[PDB]
Amino acid sequence: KVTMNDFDYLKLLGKGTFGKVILVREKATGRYYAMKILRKEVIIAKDEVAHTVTESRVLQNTRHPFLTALKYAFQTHDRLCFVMEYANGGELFFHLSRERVFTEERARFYGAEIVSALEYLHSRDVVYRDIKLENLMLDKDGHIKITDFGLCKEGISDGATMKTFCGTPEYLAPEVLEDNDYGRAVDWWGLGVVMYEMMCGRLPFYNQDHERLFELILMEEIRFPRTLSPEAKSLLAGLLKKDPKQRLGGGPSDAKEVMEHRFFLSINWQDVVQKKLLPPFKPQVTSEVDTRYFDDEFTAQSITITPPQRTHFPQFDYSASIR
Amino acid sequence: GRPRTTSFAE
Ligand SMILES: NC[C@@H](NC(=O)c1ccc(-c2ccnc3[nH]ccc23)s1)c1ccccc1
Repeated sequence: KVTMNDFDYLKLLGKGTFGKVILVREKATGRYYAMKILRKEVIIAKDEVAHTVTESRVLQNTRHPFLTALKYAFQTHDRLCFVMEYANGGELFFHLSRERVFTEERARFYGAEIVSALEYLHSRDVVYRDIKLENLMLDKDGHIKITDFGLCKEGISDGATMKTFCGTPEYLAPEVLEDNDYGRAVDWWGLGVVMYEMMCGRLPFYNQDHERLFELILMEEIRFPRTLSPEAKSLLAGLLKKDPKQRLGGGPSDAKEVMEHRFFLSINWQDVVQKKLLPPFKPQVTSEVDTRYFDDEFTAQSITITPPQRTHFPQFDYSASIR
Repeated sequence: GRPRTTSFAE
């Protein structure tokens, strides 16, 4: 069994209510990884055990260039640990906040790699349901890596629906803000919101009051900068169609509709999956312990441990080499 | 630059 003391704990990359993510070094190999450490006490209290099991199961059963890879899933008496390959390039949220806006060419690169990832998950009957800038990381080469599969739903084939009110408030599709069920097209709405942010430098709808936010998502008409290209306006308008039936990617062919849109005219999609598209930005990391593309808010904090049977989480533990 | 968002469920 793998344990806490098999790793050195170097720098805090993320922190929140569920737990934290730390850059670690595996003592045996000397190799670096990102370890998401979640408190079982919190997961049980919030009644989110099913989501933690789903995340591990999706990570175990997925392999794609633009999805994060699980090395070890292990647990202690009160903690759940995901050991994952370290994306040194940081979040897309970090980079877009720094640069304010991307060019249409750079957004097209990131958009294509996300579409490739979403086609993969959808062909595997998985709906991701949490596309956003914080969940999109960059690897050392500058390629996209989707992280955090906690809100995934499995077994969702052509036209199957979901009931859980979940996601992130700012990225919720209009149909999720209505009663009853919704389809896998919510992922293409999410793609639309991130694409909108990359090219327009803001969320298409924002208010800190969720009441006002959800009214904007349901009722408000999106706007575009005058100088945005016609194909970019058409793509965003297609992805952000409030009716999922009339949304780009909402038809039976799914990602095909999005891939065949005139905005991606210049893209060969077999080259996308083959990592043959040239990244417009290459992370300037000097070492492996270099965390320049993460917030000082987190990386400046001193690493510490928390002072607090069959408290086991079944169907969680895993090794990439054993399976 | 918007504030960090948080995921949620039910
Ligand atoms: N809900 C937000 C969530 N933040 C994350 O998921 C991550 C932060 C930093 C990550 C990372 C960095 C480098 N390489 C990476 N490879 C795989 C991940 C990753 S992932 C979170 C979860 C739990 C507690 C707090 C925050």
